[PDB]
Amino acid sequence: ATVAVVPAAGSGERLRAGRPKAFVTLGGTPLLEHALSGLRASGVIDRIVIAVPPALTDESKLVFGGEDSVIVSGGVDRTESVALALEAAGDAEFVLVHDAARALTPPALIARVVAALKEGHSAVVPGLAPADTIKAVDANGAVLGTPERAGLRAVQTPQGFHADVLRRAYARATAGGVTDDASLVEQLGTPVQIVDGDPLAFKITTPLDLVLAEAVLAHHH
Amino acid sequence: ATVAVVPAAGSGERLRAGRPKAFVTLGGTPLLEHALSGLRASGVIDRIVIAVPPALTDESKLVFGGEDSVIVSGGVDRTESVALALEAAGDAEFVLVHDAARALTPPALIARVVAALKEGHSAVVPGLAPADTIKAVDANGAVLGTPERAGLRAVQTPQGFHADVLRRAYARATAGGVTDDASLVEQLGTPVQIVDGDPLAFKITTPLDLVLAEAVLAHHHH
Ligand SMILES: Nc1ccn([C@@H]2O[C@H](COP(=O)(O)OP(=O)(O)OP(=O)(O)O)[C@@H](O)[C@H]2O)c(=O)n1
Ligand SMILES: Nc1ccn([C@@H]2O[C@H](COP(=O)(O)OP(=O)(O)OP(=O)(O)O)[C@@H](O)[C@H]2O)c(=O)n1
Ligand SMILES: [Mg+2]
Ligand SMILES: [Mg+2]
Repeated sequence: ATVAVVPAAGSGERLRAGRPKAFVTLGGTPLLEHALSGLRASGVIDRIVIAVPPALTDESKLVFGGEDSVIVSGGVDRTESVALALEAAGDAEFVLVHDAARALTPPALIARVVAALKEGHSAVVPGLAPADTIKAVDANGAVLGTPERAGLRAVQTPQGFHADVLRRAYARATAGGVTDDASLVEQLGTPVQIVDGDPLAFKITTPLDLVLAEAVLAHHH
Repeated sequence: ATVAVVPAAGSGERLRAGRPKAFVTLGGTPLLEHALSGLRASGVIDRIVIAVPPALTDESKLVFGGEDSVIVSGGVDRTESVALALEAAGDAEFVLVHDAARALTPPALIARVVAALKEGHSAVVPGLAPADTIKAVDANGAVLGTPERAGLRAVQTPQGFHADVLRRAYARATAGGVTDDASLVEQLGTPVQIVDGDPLAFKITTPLDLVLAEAVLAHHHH
């Protein structure tokens, strides 16, 4: 079985809409509901735990809450929100951590991440070739190097894990700042396997990204 | 003089339109015309050299040829196209190499690149922190490491250079694979300075990208 943990507790500062980003609409439906729909449509998710902004917990339990759909208060940062949500994950052998902000993630991608876990990988992350050339820079913006593009991946969510591995990794988390779950698992020396991602699993962060997402939804309508 | 070189001689295989990408329309206008419009709006570009597929050289001179724009036949790959365009740049102080596919590149971004060159940087590239976490992977796609995202930039165009530095680099360029001009200059350890890019300067590559570009254009047109 697979449980999805959905961090949806951020304030959406960069989205500029005056409300937490999970509750901004896309085609008239909140981003959170899009993310939940993708998870349910994949057919491979047995349980969902959603971390929401703390003040909205009670209202969220009423709107989004249900038997296989558990609301928890989120934390100060994404790492804390995921840690809190893991307390409610239950006994599923696999955990997928999926940003509510990646609202148009295709159910296909979710299914592929679970399939790779079931195959035997302990940690599975979707990734794509970076669209732009990546350069390493120093603190003043001077280029230090241009890593080989073929060996880089821009990663997305859901990031999938054997549950025991993810719990171990989060039990070692310190201070936060990290918003990539795989990084915590890498610190245990657990192998992390990249699988093909999907350009539609982009993270909605700014008003431009929402314009883009509206365009995608309208084009696939 | 600041000269922009625009390689536009590619076939656009990944756009899957069956015709060269720079001539595919966006909002009723070829990507190339959008890119030229941005360069002109910046008010910092003196002239432009455009490399186009040899077949379309004559037509292109009629459509895009101008008092400030010269059309030349491009090459089999981007590197050759840039080299051929450099032949026609004249006595430039600065050369900016700009991908026509980044059709919605803001003029302020173009001006930032030129401004930094005038400050005395030999090589200047626009960039932003990557929107996604970047991982290094081995041949099987297993993670080798996660570089500090804050120390990475996803770079864009125009890439700006002191003309002599770029010309010396292009003299020893290898044909094929090389589509980041700064990388060529980096081979010698020439310093390259990042200036702020802009999410609008995305490279139109796929059918999806073009759908997105149409939507951006519509959004900003009131
Ligand atoms: N304290 C937090 C911060 C973030 N998130 C979640 O982590 C995902 C990725 O975060 P991000 O895209 O940064 O969203 P926000 O933090 O809401 O946006 P911003 O950083 O612009 O304020 C989002 O689904 C967000 O709701 C969370 O659950 N708890
Ligand atoms: N032989 C070539 C190949 C590419 N370019 C130019 O370089 C820019 C970036 O290249 P890319 O986005 O890869 O465009 P294409 O090569 O046309 O697309 P594809 O690789 O999908 O065929 C484009 O403006 C393109 O016209 C060029 O001048 N000469
Ligand atoms: Mg955030
Ligand atoms: Mg190409």
